[PDB]
Amino acid sequence: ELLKPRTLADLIRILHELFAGDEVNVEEVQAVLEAYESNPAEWALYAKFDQYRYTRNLVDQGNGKFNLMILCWGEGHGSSIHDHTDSHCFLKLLQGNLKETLFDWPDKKSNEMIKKSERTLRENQCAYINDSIGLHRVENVSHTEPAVSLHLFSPPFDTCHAFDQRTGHKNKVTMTFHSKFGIRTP
Ligand SMILES: N[C@@H](CCS)C(=O)O
Ligand SMILES: [Fe+3]
Repeated sequence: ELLKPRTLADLIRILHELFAGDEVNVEEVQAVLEAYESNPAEWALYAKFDQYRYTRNLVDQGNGKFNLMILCWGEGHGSSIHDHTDSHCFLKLLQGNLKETLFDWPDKKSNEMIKKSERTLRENQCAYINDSIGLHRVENVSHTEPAVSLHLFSPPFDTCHAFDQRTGHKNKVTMTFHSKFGIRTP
């Protein structure tokens, strides 16, 4: 029985319930993530920016089955084209806008990766992806507004691949946390 999260803290408790079992109900998780109305005061602690690239800020370690983090995107900051390591990825906008560009898994042959589609995620919207769906790139294309997003991954993962848009070639990346629980972690 899914209720509206009243606050970020509330959202986290609900996520522990949802992941209390071995199976994820994706539409339910996406629904509750969406239902949370972004309140900048609730997550300001986690919203730590870097001048040159986007940052990953851990919010909750989950119950072994997931974790939850906040990503902060300066003007013009974006990601690589990437996968999600056989895990669920949920992404919700907390501030600003992000452009999400979808790509298919590349064939063996070296080829331009052509955009399958793109969309603009606006404040409070929650997107979902997993490897069965495809790959994506996420970008703050604004010249004037920073962006902030909330990401839920299940199971947790700290590695993934980046794909070269010219060739489809992948490289394994290890991701780092800019902060954990509000604390900068160099
Ligand atoms: N999964 C990547 C990009 C956002 S979905 C990350 O953790 O930085
Ligand atoms: Fe992603």
